[PDB]
Amino acid sequence: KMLQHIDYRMRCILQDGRIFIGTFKAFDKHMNLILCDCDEFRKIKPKNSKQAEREEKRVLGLVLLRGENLVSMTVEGPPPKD
Amino acid sequence: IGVPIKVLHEAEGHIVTCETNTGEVYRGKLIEAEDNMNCQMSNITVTYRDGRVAQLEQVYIRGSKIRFLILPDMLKNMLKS
Amino acid sequence: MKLVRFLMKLSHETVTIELKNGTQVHGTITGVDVSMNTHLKAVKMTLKNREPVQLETLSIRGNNIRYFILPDSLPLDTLLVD
Amino acid sequence: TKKFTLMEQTLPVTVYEMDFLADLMDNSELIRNVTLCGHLHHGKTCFVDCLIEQTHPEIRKRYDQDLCYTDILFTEQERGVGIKSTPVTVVLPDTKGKSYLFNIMDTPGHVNFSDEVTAGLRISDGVVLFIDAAEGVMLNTERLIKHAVQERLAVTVCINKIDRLILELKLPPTDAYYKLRHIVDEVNGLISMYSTDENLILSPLLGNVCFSSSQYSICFTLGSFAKIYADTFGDINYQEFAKRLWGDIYFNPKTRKFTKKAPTSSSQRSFVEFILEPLYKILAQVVGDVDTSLPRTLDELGIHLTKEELKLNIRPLLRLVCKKFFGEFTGFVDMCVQHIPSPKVGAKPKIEHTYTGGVDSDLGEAMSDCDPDGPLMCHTTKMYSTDDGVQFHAFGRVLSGTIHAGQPVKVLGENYTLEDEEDSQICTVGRLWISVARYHIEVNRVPAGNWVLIEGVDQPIVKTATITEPRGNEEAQIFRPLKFNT
Amino acid sequence: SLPLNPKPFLNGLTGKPVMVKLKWGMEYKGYLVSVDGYMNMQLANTEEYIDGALSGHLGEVLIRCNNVLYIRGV
Amino acid sequence: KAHPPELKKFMDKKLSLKLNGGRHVQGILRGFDPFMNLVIDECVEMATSGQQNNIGMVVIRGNSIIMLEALERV
Amino acid sequence: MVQPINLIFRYLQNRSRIQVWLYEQVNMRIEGCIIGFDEYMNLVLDDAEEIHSKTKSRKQLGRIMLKGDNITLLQSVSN
Amino acid sequence: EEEEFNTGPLSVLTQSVKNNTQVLINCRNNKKLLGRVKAFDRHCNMVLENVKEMWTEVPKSGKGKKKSKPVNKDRYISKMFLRGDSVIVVLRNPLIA
Amino acid sequence: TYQRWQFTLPMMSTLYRLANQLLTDLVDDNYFYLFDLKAFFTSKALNMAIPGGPK
Amino acid sequence: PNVVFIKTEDPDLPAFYFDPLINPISFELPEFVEPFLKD
Ligand SMILES: Nc1nc2c(ncn2[C@@H]2O[C@H](COP(=O)(O)OP(=O)(O)OP(=O)(O)O)[C@@H](O)[C@H]2O)c(=O)[nH]1
Ligand SMILES: [Mg+2]
Repeated sequence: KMLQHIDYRMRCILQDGRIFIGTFKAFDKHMNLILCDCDEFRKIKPKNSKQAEREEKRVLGLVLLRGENLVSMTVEGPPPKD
Repeated sequence: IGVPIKVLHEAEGHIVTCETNTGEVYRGKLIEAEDNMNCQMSNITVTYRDGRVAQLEQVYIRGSKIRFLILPDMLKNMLKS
Repeated sequence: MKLVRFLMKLSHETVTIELKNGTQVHGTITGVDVSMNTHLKAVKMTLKNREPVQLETLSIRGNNIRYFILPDSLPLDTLLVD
Repeated sequence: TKKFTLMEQTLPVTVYEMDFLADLMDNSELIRNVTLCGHLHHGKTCFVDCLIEQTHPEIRKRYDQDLCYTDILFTEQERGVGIKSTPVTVVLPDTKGKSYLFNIMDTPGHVNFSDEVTAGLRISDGVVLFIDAAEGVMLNTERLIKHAVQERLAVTVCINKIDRLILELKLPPTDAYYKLRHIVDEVNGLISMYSTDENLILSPLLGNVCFSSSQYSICFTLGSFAKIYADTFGDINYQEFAKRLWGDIYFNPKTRKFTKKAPTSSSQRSFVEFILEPLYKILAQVVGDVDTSLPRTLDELGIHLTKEELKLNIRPLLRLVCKKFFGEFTGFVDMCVQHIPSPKVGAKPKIEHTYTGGVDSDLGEAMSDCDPDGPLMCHTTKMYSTDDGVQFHAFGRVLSGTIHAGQPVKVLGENYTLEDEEDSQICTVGRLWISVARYHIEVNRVPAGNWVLIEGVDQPIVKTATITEPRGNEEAQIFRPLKFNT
Repeated sequence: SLPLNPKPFLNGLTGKPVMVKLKWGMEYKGYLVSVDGYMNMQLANTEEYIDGALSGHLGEVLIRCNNVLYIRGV
Repeated sequence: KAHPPELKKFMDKKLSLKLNGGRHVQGILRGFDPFMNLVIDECVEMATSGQQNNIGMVVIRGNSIIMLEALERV
Repeated sequence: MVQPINLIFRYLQNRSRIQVWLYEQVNMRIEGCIIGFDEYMNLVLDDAEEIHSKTKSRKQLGRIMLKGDNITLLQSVSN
Repeated sequence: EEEEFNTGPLSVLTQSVKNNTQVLINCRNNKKLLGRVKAFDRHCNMVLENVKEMWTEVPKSGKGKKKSKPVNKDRYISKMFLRGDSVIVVLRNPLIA
Repeated sequence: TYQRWQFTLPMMSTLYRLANQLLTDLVDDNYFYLFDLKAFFTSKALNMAIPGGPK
Repeated sequence: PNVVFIKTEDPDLPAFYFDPLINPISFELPEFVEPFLKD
């Protein structure tokens, strides 16, 4: 169930309510996550919001997130080929 | 021992960024990373929740009270997993 | 006895789950594991004070669950047998 | 087509990635520059061979004769002896699992070629001194200790060929302990003869002594063998168990604690009872009881071998069993990480001894910082022929700055001084390679603190050279020329 | 007293009137029927004091261990 | 496992301790255990008012330790 | 080196009056004489008090067993 | 272990399952769940039947000027699973009586 | 077909003991210092004769 | 390099033996752990 989504782009929700979107490359027992090319969003997860899709976006890069602070994950997009 | 943990130990000696559970942001050289995510760092820049910065020579943060870490992008590019 | 075992039997059921952070999740269980980490499909998820979003897949860290609302039909006495 | 070396074009598979090597090469605080030295035939090339085998998954030994991967000449392969020093650049993990960039110079052990050792000493930060466990401390061992101490390097020791104690001399394990202790004492005596006040004591308790067997691929420190015990049994602490495994300490199995007083008269020291005794038991079960009770012993160690592996003859089988038991050579890497300084922290006593202009200057402080953006100062002590033999490529380390392919540089010879300016040359560098024994990785730029093969500068270089930038640096001085043992 | 530990103290207090403060500031007075290894607590004839004032008379009650701040005999 | 925190380097050094609740104290490290519980000597509470008050030798539970910073060079 | 548990064992033996900082509650702290304690840092306090830092008011408790969950910090007081 | 479920504080749950009796669960969410215990475990996870969930709310400044008056609420849930960490208190009092 | 054999180690030690009259007592190679094939090849090429060796 | 291999004439000696041809030289652990291959 985790290994399936590996290499995919994933939308992860934090306990404070942040949205981390990155390439899901690794996990573990605690659900500590490894996210490549990761950005953070605060205001929205866009479903094509006609005004704009992106406000308070930050480029982070290579991120290790601790599982304590993870709430949930959904598939955001397919794996980048690279 | 977890796959992410091995990758963390790999970042020892590199410049990393750390956010705590309270949202203070510490950037500097990772000296030592323990199995439980306890982190010794040096020559830090800290950016508080109000936006202000400070400078510290030496710090050590408990693993539990870390929200996340940013590691070097180059280091990431594990494959076997 | 170990009630997570009971939840692990509920693949392919549709449920509503209330989260610790107030979020409400309605979807079809693809898998519950030993940590109560729950995976779903065809998910309509309503964060507290939003309109629902639909996700093809969603994965919940077990600890973040408050409670599951089960199908009225569910034959509990069957499922409680080991 | 004249072909004098075993060098190839095809770049073989590695376990690491190549851009990860360029990453580590940029990082400049993980890398270490080591010279392997020893007496003739004490096992240096078969050790490097062991490491290469571990790193490159498909390059293997031929079951009956060894590849000497680092001997790349038809003369060294025929004549059987190391003639010319050869650089390797690999990426290795430690016991933690953190990889490092090792630049290893494999030097010849014959005493007549000791000048090649001095060339390898100029370009490197530490030295690993190999000693035959059966033969002891020999002529060139003493000479190279004296030479390494006087050239201001860190020294770590590896005691190779421990199978000679079990499989040739057949000593009882206690007398094996006594002979190894004799060797480490004699090295300490030689250092304290030559070195000053500086506590360069070596002991395996201090973690700068390595016990290996490069034929059967055994290598351990006290730390890594402790870690094998910790990996078999979960709650062992690594370091604390490591600090009790040498010396006159003993073990009390009712107390479960290490005593410095012997519990009975007939008891065994901790090293003998925890390290040598299973080693004597592994080799004896393999060479004596491959048919009867090697399966039971391989089960008890947890090692699994296939049906075709058990059909090997005894020497390949033993090498295989020991590769499965000891794994990667992380104890060596720990020894070299802990005790060989990096280029940054090691740059200061290098520029003291090495640079003619003096230690403190604009160039001196610039070098001492070892930053890769400063003035280019590169120093070449070695020159390598091509496979045909027509043209040469210089081999040096970069002390400051960064070299780029195509860029022009000024080359300064030994007889150059600042005020005469007469002995100098301007040349454009063609290509750059990160040299490896049988193949070269071609790069575009090489940062400070790293070894490099340079095309194009050879024509003004008589013996050794320094390389700096054409515009600016009117204050550059040439590094002192090599001072030989003989 | 010569060392009086958590566990015996609580065991001595079984059969007795107690009040438990919870981390959240609620208070529960009643007869301590039992405690277990994790320091979960069972009261009888429980009463609830919130803001230190009698709120509700509740009867038999289980308190999950993680909620407990402290226990007092009373 | 049951690991020690790597704090021997910080032994007998003056430190600045950030605790939960926005609380901050300063003192000399006198010891620790595997839970990261600390002994701090000559400890001083840095009140949010800015005022500082001497509390002597104290125990800090590792649970509530957010961060420490050395006021010395290690 | 002094180990934290031992410090407590000292507090116990001394019968020094102790003031405890609680977790995520600053406006109240607890006081008392440690009579005994356990592996979880759960404490048995005698003649214990709730101390309101805001109200300067003290609430009298007597025999207290404080769960260790709440312990942020342990200090001694002369009183 | 059964002995500790049988006689310890969790006997409250053990007794409720055996007698099919109602219990009120004060809950972390500030809600209360009133019903019958079909199953329970160490953590106080439970499978509950005929659950009446009760709570309280406010209009939360419906005016726009910070004016509201508290409101009680309830809802029926026939079948549900409660993760035990949310438990504050479990009451084996005579709610029916 | 009688094409491949594999023996146990007591078999090999018995055979090794029984064959020792025909076998050498050298353990290493240094006995053949200037008596190996390569020495004989060089000697032939230079027209020189090692004292025991062929001409 | 010289093979210093030592022949044994008599089988009643131990395999690991100091032959007179050789020139003479001159924290708690768990209860479960043992040396490797103690049996
Ligand atoms: N018995 C034994 N022999 C070994 C071992 N390792 C290497 N040898 C042999 O020792 C001889 C040394 O060969 P090398 O390892 O290439 O020698 P070297 O260390 O490179 O020495 P140089 O020729 O000076 O360069 C070879 O015969 C190896 O087969 C060992 O672990 N045990
Ligand atoms: Mg060699």
